[PDB]
Amino acid sequence: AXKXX
Amino acid sequence: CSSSNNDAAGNGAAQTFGGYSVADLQQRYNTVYFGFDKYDITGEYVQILDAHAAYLNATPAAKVLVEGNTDERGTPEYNIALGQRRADAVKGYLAGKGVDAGKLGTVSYGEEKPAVLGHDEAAYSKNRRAVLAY
Repeated sequence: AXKXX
Repeated sequence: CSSSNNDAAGNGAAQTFGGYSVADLQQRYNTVYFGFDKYDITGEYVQILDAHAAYLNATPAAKVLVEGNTDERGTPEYNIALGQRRADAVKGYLAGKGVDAGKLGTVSYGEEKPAVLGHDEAAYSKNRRAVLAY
């Protein structure tokens, strides 16, 4: 997904 | 030309590293603002890098401690990593200027100890920053 944010 | 401005005629020796003085570089200009998962610095905050560099180099035993702190969103491992790297960016910057690694320092408290409570572009933007700690 990654780092979100 | 240089020496275009005069304080009191005394001399230019006045403490002014790259534009500012220690008392300012340590309490006024020493914080950079990053963006969402951003790994780059902005020209607006570059001046500090060159100013701190002049002061850091001027002092042999002077070491700069870069403190990184991004949005809590995610996890220390995810943050600390993202930050520690950005920190590596600035640390290597001064390094390229001639500053010894032994005088450089980096860290990151991502989710560890958040700054601005909340999760909105306002609070989040205020959190995306690495404060040059001496």
